[PDB]
Amino acid sequence: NLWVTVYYGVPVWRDADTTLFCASDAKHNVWATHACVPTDPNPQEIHLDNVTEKFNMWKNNMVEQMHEDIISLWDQSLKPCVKLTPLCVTLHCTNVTSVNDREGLKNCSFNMTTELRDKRQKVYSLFYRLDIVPINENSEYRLINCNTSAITQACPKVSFEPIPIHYCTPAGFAILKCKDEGFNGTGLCKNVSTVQCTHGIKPVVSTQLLLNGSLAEKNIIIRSENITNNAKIIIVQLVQPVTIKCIRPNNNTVKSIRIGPGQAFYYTGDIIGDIRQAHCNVTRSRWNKTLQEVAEKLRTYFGNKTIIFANSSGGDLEITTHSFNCGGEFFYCNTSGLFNSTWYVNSSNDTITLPCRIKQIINMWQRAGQAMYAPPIPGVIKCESNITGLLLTRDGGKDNNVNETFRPGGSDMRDNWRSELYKYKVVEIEPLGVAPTRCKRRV
Amino acid sequence: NLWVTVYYGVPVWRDADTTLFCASDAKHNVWATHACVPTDPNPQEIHLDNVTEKFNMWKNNMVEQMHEDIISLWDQSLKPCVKLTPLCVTLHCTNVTSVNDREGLKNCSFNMTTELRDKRQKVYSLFYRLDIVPINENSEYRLINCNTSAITQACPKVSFEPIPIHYCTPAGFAILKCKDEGFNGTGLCKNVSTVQCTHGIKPVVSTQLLLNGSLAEKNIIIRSENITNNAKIIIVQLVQPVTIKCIRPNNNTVKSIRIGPGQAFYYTGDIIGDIRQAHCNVTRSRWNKTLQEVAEKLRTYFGNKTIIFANSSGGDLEITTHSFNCGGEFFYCNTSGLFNSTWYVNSSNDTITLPCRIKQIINMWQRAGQAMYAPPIPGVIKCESNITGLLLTRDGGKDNNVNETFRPGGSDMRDNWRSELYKYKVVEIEPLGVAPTRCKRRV
Amino acid sequence: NLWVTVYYGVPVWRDADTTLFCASDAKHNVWATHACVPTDPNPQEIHLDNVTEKFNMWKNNMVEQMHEDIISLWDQSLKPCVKLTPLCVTLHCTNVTSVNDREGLKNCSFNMTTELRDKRQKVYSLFYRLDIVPINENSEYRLINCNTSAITQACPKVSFEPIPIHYCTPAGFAILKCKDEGFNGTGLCKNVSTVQCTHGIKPVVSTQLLLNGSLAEKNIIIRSENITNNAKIIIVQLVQPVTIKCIRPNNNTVKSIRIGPGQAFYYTGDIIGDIRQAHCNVTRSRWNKTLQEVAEKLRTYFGNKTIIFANSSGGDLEITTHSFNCGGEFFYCNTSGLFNSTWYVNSSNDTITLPCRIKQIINMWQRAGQAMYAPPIPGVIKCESNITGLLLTRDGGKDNNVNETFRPGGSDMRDNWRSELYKYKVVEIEPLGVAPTRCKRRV
Amino acid sequence: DIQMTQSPSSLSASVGDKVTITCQASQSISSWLAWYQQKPGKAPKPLIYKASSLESGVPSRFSGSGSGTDFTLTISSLQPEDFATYYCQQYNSAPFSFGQGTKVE
Amino acid sequence: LGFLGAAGSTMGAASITLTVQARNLLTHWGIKQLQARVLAVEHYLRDQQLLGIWGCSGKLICCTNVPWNSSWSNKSLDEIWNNMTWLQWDKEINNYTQLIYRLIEESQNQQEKNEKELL
Amino acid sequence: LGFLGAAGSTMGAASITLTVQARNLLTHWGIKQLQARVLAVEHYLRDQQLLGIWGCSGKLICCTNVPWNSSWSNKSLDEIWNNMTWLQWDKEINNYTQLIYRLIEESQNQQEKNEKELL
Amino acid sequence: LGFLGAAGSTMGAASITLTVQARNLLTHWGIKQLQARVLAVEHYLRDQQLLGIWGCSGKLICCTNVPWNSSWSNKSLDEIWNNMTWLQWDKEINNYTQLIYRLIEESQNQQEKNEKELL
Amino acid sequence: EVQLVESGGGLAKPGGSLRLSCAASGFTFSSYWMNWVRQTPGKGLEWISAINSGGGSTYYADSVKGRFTISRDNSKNTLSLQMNSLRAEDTAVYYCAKVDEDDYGYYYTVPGDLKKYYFDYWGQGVLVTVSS
Ligand SMILES: *[C@@H]1O[C@H](CO)[C@@H](O[C@@H]2O[C@H](CO)[C@@H](O[C@@H]3O[C@H](CO[C@H]4O[C@H](CO)[C@@H](O)[C@H](O)[C@@H]4O)[C@@H](O)[C@H](O)[C@@H]3O)[C@H](O)[C@H]2NC(C)=O)[C@H](O)[C@H]1NC(C)=O
Ligand SMILES: *[C@@H]1O[C@H](CO)[C@@H](O[C@@H]2O[C@H](CO)[C@@H](O[C@@H]3O[C@H](CO)[C@@H](O)[C@H](O)[C@@H]3O)[C@H](O)[C@H]2NC(C)=O)[C@H](O)[C@H]1NC(C)=O
Ligand SMILES: *[C@@H]1O[C@H](CO)[C@@H](O[C@@H]2O[C@H](CO)[C@@H](O)[C@H](O)[C@H]2NC(C)=O)[C@H](O)[C@H]1NC(C)=O
Repeated sequence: NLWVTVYYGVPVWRDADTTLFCASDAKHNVWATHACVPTDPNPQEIHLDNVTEKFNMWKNNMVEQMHEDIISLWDQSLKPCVKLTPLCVTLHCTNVTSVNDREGLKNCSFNMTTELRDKRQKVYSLFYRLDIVPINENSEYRLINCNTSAITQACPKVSFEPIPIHYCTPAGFAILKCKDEGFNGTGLCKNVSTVQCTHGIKPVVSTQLLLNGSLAEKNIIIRSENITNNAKIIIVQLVQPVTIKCIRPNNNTVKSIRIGPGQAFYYTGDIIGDIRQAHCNVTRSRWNKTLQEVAEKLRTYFGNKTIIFANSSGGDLEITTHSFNCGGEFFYCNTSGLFNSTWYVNSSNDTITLPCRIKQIINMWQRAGQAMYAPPIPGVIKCESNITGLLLTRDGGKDNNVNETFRPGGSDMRDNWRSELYKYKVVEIEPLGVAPTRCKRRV
Repeated sequence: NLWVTVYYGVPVWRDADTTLFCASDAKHNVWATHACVPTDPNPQEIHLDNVTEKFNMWKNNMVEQMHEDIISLWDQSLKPCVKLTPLCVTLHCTNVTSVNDREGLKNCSFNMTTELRDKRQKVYSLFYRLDIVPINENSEYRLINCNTSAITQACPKVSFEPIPIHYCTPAGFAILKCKDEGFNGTGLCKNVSTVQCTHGIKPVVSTQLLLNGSLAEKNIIIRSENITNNAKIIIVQLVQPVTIKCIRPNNNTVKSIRIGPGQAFYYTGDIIGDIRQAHCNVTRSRWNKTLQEVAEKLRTYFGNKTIIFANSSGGDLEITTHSFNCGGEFFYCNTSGLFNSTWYVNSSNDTITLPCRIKQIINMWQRAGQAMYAPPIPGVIKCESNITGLLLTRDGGKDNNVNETFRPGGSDMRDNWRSELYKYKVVEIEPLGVAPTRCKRRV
Repeated sequence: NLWVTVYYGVPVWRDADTTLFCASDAKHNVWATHACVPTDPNPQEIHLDNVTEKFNMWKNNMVEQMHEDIISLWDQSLKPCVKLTPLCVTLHCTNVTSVNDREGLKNCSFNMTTELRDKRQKVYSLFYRLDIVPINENSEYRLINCNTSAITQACPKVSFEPIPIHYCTPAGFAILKCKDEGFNGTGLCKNVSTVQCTHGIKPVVSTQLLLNGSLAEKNIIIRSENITNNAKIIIVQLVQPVTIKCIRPNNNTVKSIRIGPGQAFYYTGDIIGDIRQAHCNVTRSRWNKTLQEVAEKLRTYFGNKTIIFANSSGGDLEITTHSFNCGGEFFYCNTSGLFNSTWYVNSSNDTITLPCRIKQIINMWQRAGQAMYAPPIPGVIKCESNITGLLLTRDGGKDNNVNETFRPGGSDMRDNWRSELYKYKVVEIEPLGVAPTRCKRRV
Repeated sequence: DIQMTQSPSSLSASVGDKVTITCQASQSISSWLAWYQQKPGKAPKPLIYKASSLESGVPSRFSGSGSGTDFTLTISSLQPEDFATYYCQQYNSAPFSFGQGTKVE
Repeated sequence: LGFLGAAGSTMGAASITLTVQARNLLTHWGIKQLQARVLAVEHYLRDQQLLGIWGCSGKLICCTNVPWNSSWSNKSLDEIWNNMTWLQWDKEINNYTQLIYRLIEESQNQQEKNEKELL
Repeated sequence: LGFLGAAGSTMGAASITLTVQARNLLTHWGIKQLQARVLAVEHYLRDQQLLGIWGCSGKLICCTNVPWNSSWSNKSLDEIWNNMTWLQWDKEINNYTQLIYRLIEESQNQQEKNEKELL
Repeated sequence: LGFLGAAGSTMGAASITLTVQARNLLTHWGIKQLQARVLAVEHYLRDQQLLGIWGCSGKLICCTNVPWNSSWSNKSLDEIWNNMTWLQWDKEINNYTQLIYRLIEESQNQQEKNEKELL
Repeated sequence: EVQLVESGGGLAKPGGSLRLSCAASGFTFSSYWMNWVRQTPGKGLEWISAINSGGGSTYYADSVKGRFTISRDNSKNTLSLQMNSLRAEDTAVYYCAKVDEDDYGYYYTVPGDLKKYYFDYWGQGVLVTVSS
């Protein structure tokens, strides 16, 4: 006969949702590295065999917790320092000296309250045009975000460098890491390894182009929940990085004034040399070859179709322009110099110049109730990064035709981190199991 | 001889106090129902047989926890809302232009700070006379509670809907439900049942009258910790609810002014048509019969004297008048129209009019540390409720063998919540037990 | 052969670090001790025998945790109080009219706000010269610390009484208490006793000396992590207390002005009587004998040499003078009248008076900014305390001389509590233990 | 602007005789009015603090009353001195105008 | 039949439904929920430690070598298991339950030591 | 071998390393870590308490008196213990498993009562 | 004797009071107290799981099928149980404590598997 | 008592200018308002100017608006009045006066407004007259 028996510590899991916690190396960073628990010096990654796991990065909940944690950390990093509410004053601006772009910077003057509440001081500062809008459409001017939220100056001590962090799970749970060669967004992973914590993920905030992201192994892969649907973001991961460097030619000089008891305020005092706009360079041959490979990979999915690209759809800068974080300055600028070409089945010191603008007041998290005032960086600022991914978006072409139009755009920030957490899935351990055995309990 | 033995999972309990957690059905509510855990479809209420234990509704830590939780949620809801501290400005109030009750409303004009810090505007508004006090009787008026606390405007998106909430106990604790009929109050119960979570408790707030409460089983239940003592509040539960309805005929208009850099301020605009004070309607027949029945029930415990009833003694408007929460306005209606009838040992379109006055600057929890500025609700608001209980207090110290006096009016909102928690008691379950048995342990 | 066996509940321990908690006796105090768990009238104290434990107060984590706990308590205590940021205005100060420290006090007048933001008011108040600094460098002045951080007035309802607090350890850990006679800071303890919670540790706040502290049992105790190093603080404990009495002859009259909505600001209205300097008294015979005993005991560590005391090292007023908390008022007494004598190997009241100064604006933790405005205490205030410890600091040059100079300094806030937590240490008990024996389990 | 009117312009008196001086206001001034006395060749001095209040340093014999627009300075004239010109000035007003001036001897 | 359903039933019948009873033992609202959960865990561990320290771990019904003292109770055994209820029985044991627990602890320790010394 | 290293191995072979799986079961980041730790303790106790009342506390392998039925699974023990995996085993009996626990609890309680009556 | 009152006692004498220590294992101040409470619970389970996976659940004294290695300690049994305290032994076994635990769990699992196959 | 004197008066030509000075002592001159009045023969006293404690927000009567200027020196404890374009009917005995209540308390825009004052101390006025 057969009898019911139980087994403890059985090796079986089940998909579930749990709260994850950070893991960073050992106060001066916006991601709160010191406040987070120290990183495990040796994460034991146990390899598995004879097992296949069904992965789906378009439905995992860990990415949502990552987004919430990033937002909470950003808010926690902005509130403990200087606020900038008395800045909403009628600014009187005029044209700059125009030392060889004319509308790219304005010379403004306004009243401000010094440390003495009964004393008023007058200051002169330079603000970008994108940071100021007319107050009555005629002279006088007002900041861009003054009728929607309170301006809060960023903490000068902290840094916005995307330091990598590790995501761990509490006891009783595990994170399955897919290691299949060329694994797409969804499918059965035949090479799965169990790890307690995820690898070092850098919380980048770039849009329409992934910077310092993960790299492919052998070929360019495409991730999409529904490739047929044109309303889903088409994430593309490159195999070879494309070097990109940006530089602003303004030798900006910082000046500081104090308002109220403390609350040190920083602004742009003067510009040494000829004023100029920011720009970014990318290799011509490298980007052209990478774009050709991406077009070929897209053609493989569609089938004998000539892939063409456009210069996005059009709208607000934050949505239709590339965003940067490196150097403490948020570069919001054009991308038409890259997604402007055509392809077909048949097919040095040369770079592409992409003009760029500078913006200080930003609402990066698309929140109308919060804002941040980025202080100017003294002197000349340089930056360089590696392009590893792109955020394409197929247009709503109804007719089949011969060519398909693809436009860069993410429409949200959630898909940015989905390209890095594609190889992770949190599960819960079930050490209790039941199996029949010939043994029987005795008195 | 006998030896001691131990048992596990024993059915015994002890009276103790523990932290409770709320659970609701499937933010927009002031009670923050989104933070409570989802309640089960139905609790496994186990009816107990041959179980009798002492009950005391007047001595239970559950009501204290409920009161503290309600205050905590209220303060939590007002913390991220817009602050209205610059509104303390001198007002120049004049008589209203509309004809026909003109003394209860004033047309005031005052300066206000616009979005820009270096700019001011002029605004015209209508403010009630209750929340307006004179400055020097010159005329210059000032809002009430301006020299005692900083007023805070309530968030227009949130609502004060009295959605029911269920109070639950953690693992190891159970709630004894005294579903016995005729349960007057403290004493010994019977037909007790055990449930994990209590039923839907209405968090509605009212004074000297219970609305949307629990009805009695068959006979009117009167509760008092000491009915003979004149310093104790007496609660009465009716069997047949008395329908009550109040309206606000003033067709108020709502306008918005940018009070600060992003935040908005809502005030009352010009009223379309003639103005009329708010009032409530109660059926004379139902109220008369209910009053006769409660008079007989009250006369049963006391001597065969003459019950008289009377209006409120006086004092503050809050302790004298009755409150409401019809949508977004907090009414304060008179009470001389109900408790104005005597009864001996034996005993108009059937409607009693009840004058009411609207007030914006209010103190919901008799706390002078802060204040509420209820925004005006556009249009005409109507409400309907069921009268389920009445709070009565007896005055005097003489014998008065001819008649007895009783007056309505409670002391705090804590007593208000005792009407719903009269059949619940929290106990601690201990599964350990010792009993002697002829058992010899083996070697 | 021998076999291994596991033992549970074995009596061993290891050094570790945990989070303690308050256990004061049965909230409005500045330390909020009423919110913490109640004390135990019969503490769990078990004596030990034949046990030796290595103690080191200079390396324990209890003082570092207590410092952070006190800082957090102070910050959370001053958080709900009124902010004094609009008071940073220009003050037109004159003399005190010389009613007869006729120069220390200053009569200042300035502009101020009120309940209505439209109206303003002009009020006069008396302030100390130490809290006033010139702005024009020569009539008009400005407050000190106001140019660095905001000012926060302490709530007059709270009390700064140093009530004792008991530090307990959670379950699974124990506190080792040393009872050896004449036990210094380091060294192994022979008379060790285990206790669940610490004794009546009073979190007194003082510098350059110790007040209301513990005392030795048989002889003077000298503690230092490195007596040969002059940079280390030399904490000495007295065997008998030295009484000290202080008085503030200025009969203050507290007034009040309502600034902003609801909140108010307290200041000094007028001084009843003649202006007099606050001072302290101490017996010359008792202090002289105490100094002789301390010099005799300290002579052992430096051979048969002479001991000379100096009057601090000079510099800031907060690090070269005393600091009391008598009744909420802070006194800065001149210690030069005590540490002024010399001693050799060979060898009526007449009380010694110590002139003291008072500061309303203070930063006890010496942190950059975040100063607290102490409200004035109405009427005359007296104070009495016992001197139990001295914070000496070794000073020397070539060191090959026959005399040594000791200056009372230290300036470390952690040294205050380190003089009381020298008898405790936290350990982690490990109930799991293994040991060999001769036995085998059944199969 | 506002202007005061005082009457009688002049009247003879003696030691112990009972006389009276009053002034009227064209506009409402409630009770913001003070009286002054001025001897020939000497600067004027305050006499009445407020409508129903007496100025410090002035003997208790002097008194006054009035409210709204009519004010009367009660002078029993028992004292032999102070037989000078009395003025009725209305404060709480833009021009702080004075009275015409009444002399008694 | 139900959780805690045999509380007021007979003494003997209440000793069979112990298995179901042993199973059910395990911003502002979030912190209160966490506090209640931690308190529930502590409450379960408090009794589990005492049950496992007496040598009767994982046993619903267990007996030790400690003899029953007549000073604690003088009623007959038949009425205990046939005409008695746990509710009115726990009341009198509250005065000497700690002493009984201590005796069981000492008996368990000495018994286990003797058992180990046997080999 | 390692933690959870025999998940894909044969059920019979995976039963040889169950101790490695059972032993490894145990300002925003501060509260997050606190909640994660209490959740982990809760998850461990959820299975430890459930296994304790079955009479198999502290035993990795335990045999019960409840007889197996072909309705739940007609698979033979040969393929189950020779090439079948635990993951697929749990994937095949996802439902109607909770009743097995009830049968085990009732049988264990009845066995304990019978043992008490026998002694 | 009290809690932890036999630390300096003889090895053999300290084994008698093993129940006095095991029984005692269980705004800013509120969160600190909660953290300390959860830490204490985690500390208790840290050793409870180890004592339970070895088949010695609910037993103060347990025997394992693991022979003693002379490399760990060359001292005689008499010298261990009659000439030193527990504190003067943990400092010598702390080096190979983890290895001993691994051997105990592996031996216990193998013994349980063999016992199940035998029945 | 409070000492208050004034000087600087003398003969002048119509349409010219003249400056007057008032001295104060025995009290906090930087905490009380100052006023200037005239006494013409026959006609009663007429108020012509006022000044706050700070010095700004000067007040003048319609009969001398734009012609006279008032100023004070807090450091020197003196008050002055400037006469410009004086005419024949401007002759009178100009008296220097001081208010009774100080400027301490509630105010709207200047520490001395919102309060109703009255002249308390009157100095020995100087005579100013013009002729052909
Ligand atoms: C409260 O607020 C009041 C209203 O704002 C303040 O009154 C202001 O006081 C300041 C400081 O004195 C004045 O501003 C500066 O004053 C002097 C000029 O004064 C010199 O000249 C005048 C006569 O012309 C004389 O009285 C003085 O002694 C000096 O010789 C210079 O430093 C600057 O140019 C500047 O004007 C304001 O004029 C005055 N405001 C008004 C409306 O009168 C007051 O000081 C504040 N504090 C207190 C305690 O009351
Ligand atoms: C508190 O008392 C203890 C002893 O109960 C003192 O510890 C002793 O510290 C001295 C140095 O201050 C040590 O002497 C040194 O030891 C070694 C070996 O000789 C070497 O480094 C030096 O040559 C020197 O002799 C001494 O060994 C040490 N004793 C013990 C038992 O640890 C401690 O200094 C006293 N503290 C105070 C402030 O008095
Ligand atoms: C993916 O998105 C498409 C829309 O682009 C979904 O709708 C189908 O679209 C195809 C396009 O060839 C049509 O032939 C089908 O009739 C559409 N289905 C329906 C129900 O309208 C499609 O369902 C999505 N999913 C998949 C798996 O393709």
